[PDB]
Amino acid sequence: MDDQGCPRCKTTKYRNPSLKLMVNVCGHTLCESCVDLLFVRGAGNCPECGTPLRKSNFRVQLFEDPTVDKEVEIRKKVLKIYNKREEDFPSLREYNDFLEEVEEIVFNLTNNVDLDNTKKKMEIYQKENKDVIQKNKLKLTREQEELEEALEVERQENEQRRLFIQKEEQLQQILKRKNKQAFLDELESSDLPVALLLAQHKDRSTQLEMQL
Amino acid sequence: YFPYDYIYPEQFSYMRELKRTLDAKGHGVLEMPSGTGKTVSLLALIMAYQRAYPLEVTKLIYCSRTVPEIEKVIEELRKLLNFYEKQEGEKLPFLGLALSSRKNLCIHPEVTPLRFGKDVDGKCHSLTASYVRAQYQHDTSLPHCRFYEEFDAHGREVPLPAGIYNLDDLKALGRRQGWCPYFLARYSILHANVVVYSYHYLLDPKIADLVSKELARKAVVVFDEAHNIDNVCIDSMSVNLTRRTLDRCQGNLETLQKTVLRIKETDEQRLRDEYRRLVEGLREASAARETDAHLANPVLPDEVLQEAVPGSIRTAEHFLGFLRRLLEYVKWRLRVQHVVQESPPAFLSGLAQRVCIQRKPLRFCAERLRSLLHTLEITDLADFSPLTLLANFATLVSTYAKGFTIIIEPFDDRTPTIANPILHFSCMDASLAIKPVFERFQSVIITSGTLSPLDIYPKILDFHPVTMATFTMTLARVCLCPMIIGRGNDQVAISSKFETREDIAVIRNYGNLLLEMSAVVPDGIVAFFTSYQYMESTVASWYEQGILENIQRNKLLFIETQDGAETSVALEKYQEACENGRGAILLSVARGKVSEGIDFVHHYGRAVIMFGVPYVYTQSRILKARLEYLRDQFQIRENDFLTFDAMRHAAQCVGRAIRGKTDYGLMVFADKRFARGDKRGKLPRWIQEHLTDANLNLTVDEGVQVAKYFLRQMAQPFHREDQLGLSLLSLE
Ligand code: SF4
Ligand SMILES: [Zn+2]
Ligand SMILES: [Zn+2]
Repeated sequence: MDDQGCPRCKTTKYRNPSLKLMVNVCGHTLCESCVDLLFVRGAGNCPECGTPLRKSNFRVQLFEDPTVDKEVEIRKKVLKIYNKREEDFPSLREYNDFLEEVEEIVFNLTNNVDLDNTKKKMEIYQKENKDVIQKNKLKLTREQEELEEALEVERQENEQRRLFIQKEEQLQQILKRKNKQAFLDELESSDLPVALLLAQHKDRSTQLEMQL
Repeated sequence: YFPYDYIYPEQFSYMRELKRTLDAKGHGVLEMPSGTGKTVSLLALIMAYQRAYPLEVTKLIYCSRTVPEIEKVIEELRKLLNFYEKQEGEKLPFLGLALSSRKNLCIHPEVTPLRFGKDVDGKCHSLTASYVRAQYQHDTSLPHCRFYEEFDAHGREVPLPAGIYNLDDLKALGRRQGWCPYFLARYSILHANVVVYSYHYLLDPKIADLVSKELARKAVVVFDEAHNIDNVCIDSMSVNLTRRTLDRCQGNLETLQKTVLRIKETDEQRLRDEYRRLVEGLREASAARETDAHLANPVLPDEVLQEAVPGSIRTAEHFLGFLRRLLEYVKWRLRVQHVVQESPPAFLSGLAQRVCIQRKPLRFCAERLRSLLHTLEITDLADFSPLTLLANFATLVSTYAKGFTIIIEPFDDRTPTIANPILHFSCMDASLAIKPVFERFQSVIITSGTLSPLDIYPKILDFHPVTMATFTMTLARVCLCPMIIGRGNDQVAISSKFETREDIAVIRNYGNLLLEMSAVVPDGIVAFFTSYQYMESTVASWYEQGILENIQRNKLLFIETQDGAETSVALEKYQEACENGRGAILLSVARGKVSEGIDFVHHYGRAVIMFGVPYVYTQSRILKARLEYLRDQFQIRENDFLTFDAMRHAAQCVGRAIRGKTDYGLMVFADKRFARGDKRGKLPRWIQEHLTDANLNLTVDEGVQVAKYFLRQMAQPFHREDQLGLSLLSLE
């Protein structure tokens, strides 16, 4: 009831309103119920022509994110080995050459040029794939250790802060509740040290610096 | 040195204020009464310090907050210019530059009378340095911006202008000699000796409006009424983002692509010659008015943009970076609309998952946004304006986010549905907005006639050698009547405990306390409501239930509108409807922007009634991060400034209606919160002799006779009020 549901039988989107569709690799429209029937009728095919697929590659995003097909292939192609191609150079480069030459070929895949095996067969053959992977292994172990500790110190401190607020609430309350209850029985069973007023002033002056 | 007559024994109270804050390079905080000629006090010693080349150097920048009072500054100092001129003999050279570029601009009739400022200045600059910079020679298309070329001629030459002009003064010179307010200003900034402009214009971090050369040798800048600096500085870096904006931006995404597609090598090889020069030696392409249409520096306190040409080598590639940005940014928007989320540096981190190359193309974007349009030099600016918003944003997200704050506000604020979600990037450190100010300056003086707690300069989080309390005497009988109400009969509930719409039983006697104020007090009253819907709530019972039945019969009423157009109307009336046979009490809002730029006189406007605690009450969760950071600064501040924020706006609004020092003022206080808060917020010169001498819980019916007793006495017997002649020590 929003775009056209699936181009298959229209028993998914017109009947169920509380479910969204999925998007294959090349930026097409397909409902979620034609995923199960896509497994016994072709095993990874785009349901308008018959384009073959991978392990279903169904991004479930109706936020107009993969509708631009250039977007979802950046998620494909940059994250493919080109992420792994990338970050070894911002570790150690000359000054920008290992950025911008490497920046150039980003444009030379997004245009469906199909000059890629020319670069895939020179992709990691000049350098060490383990040296590539280990920096991917370095950075990912770096960043997951980095993000969790950032998540913990923002979890610990404010909770420690609000508990420090919470105990100071508990501090000021029962202090006030007891020191006057102390000041209550201060008179009861004793008419103050040597005068009507004396230590009952004395106690009426000692209890403010205890909060202060 | 203009003592010029009895000057209500104050210039001597401010004489050593200069000599302490200036000779010793003191940063300096001044209390001032609202009835003290705010430059006649200040500039009379400042212009005295102007001639006093006490070692060598005396700059002057000045700013205030409203352009009519900007000219009102200029207005009588011209006689002060003339004053000692006859007295010291000859007349030396001078310049005071009112530098307006927003409204006052253009003398061409095709350009001028379109209402807004920014868009029409985009038409101006698109004509000058985008059409006549691209299509240089021509006859028709090139349009007649002829006196820019006259600026070319006399910018090759050397004239010497006269004294201080105004916005309109150069416009007749525009129709005679003085050329362009911008240019006729760029050449005068070259040898400017005094600048007056808006407090806002200096404090633009979006387009970093660098006024002078960065010359902190003795950079001498003066500040009046510098109250709501946070409401400047945080709002100066506040970034709103409309969904309607993004979709319009989404529409001119591929619109600009069509310009890319139609241009094959004409503008493209123009880039190719100079994008190579971008790699070889970094220099901005334009030094003229193009930078006015350009984000000068979104994040000013940085070192340099050294490795420009970021992880982006081509233009559609750079355009794809915004396709990588905006389309992800709505992905960072549209799903996020269910939950308000305050995570400023966590966003850019999760963005780094989504954005392929980050933190350089985040920061090196807005110029490459502009520069790849600069090889075009095609797109009209108002068309391109919602885009410059966006490359400003992630640039700000790139640099200063861990001290600052991201807030996402999709829910109900004028949208009953979710029909316009928004987020905001606020900063928090107005310090870090004014730290670069202070590093660029020498030691510069705030003066705020409302600032009673000096403890809020460390809300600016800064250091101060000079911060005292100005005490003036009153031999003017009695300066004013401050009158805290606290009715006992109708049982004061004037703070919104049961809120502005929780009960109208509270509201049953604001009319009663007003009509009797209306019945007694003549001569025009300007009162202060809290907000517009509050104002809409204020008069809500007033029509249907019987309220105005005597109120319109006594004086008349001036509604101020949410729209500033109709708001300026009653104004045209109020200056007139008082000065004829009518009292005509105006009705207004404190926090609304009707409360600046006026300086009410004894002629019209001489009384103010408080209505409620003048605090914020509106914007959700802009508090808490601002709260907790000052709780990360001083830790008991929830109670503290959330009093003073009301108070710093209160006498900002309330303490206005007296100018000289006999001008009267009936500043009564209908308030439930007075016990410490009003007392802390009122001036130490003003709590002392006047506030609650023996009048606190003053029921209006009793407080009726107070103003009666006040005015009737105060109207007669005036001749002599604190007459100073010669110097007789007195020693305060
Ligand atoms: S430059 Fe001076 S004249 Fe030419 S557009 Fe701007 S104002 Fe109008
Ligand atoms: Zn395909
Ligand atoms: Zn289906």
